[PDB]
Amino acid sequence: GMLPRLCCLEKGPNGYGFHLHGEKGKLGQYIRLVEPGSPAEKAGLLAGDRLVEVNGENVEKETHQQVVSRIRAALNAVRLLVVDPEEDSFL
Ligand SMILES: [Cl-]
Ligand SMILES: [Cl-]
Repeated sequence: GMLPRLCCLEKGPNGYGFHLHGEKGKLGQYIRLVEPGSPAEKAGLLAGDRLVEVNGENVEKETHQQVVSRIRAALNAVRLLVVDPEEDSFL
């Protein structure tokens, strides 16, 4: 609706099933390569999505390493708050 899409994935045997990546100069992390049939795909993630929060914490301006660390440390699940970058901007 109005709220950013919230994607709640349960960690599977083969991880979550998606890549995360930044872009030189333009800080920020983005979903990339979502595997068919994975938690990521089941939870609604889409390559192209920008990652705003991981488990209720703002990671919009955090390094690639910080964000991956956070995602990786959670135990069973991660809630990923994403927006479509063509429709959302931070000010
Ligand atoms: Cl991709
Ligand atoms: Cl959005």
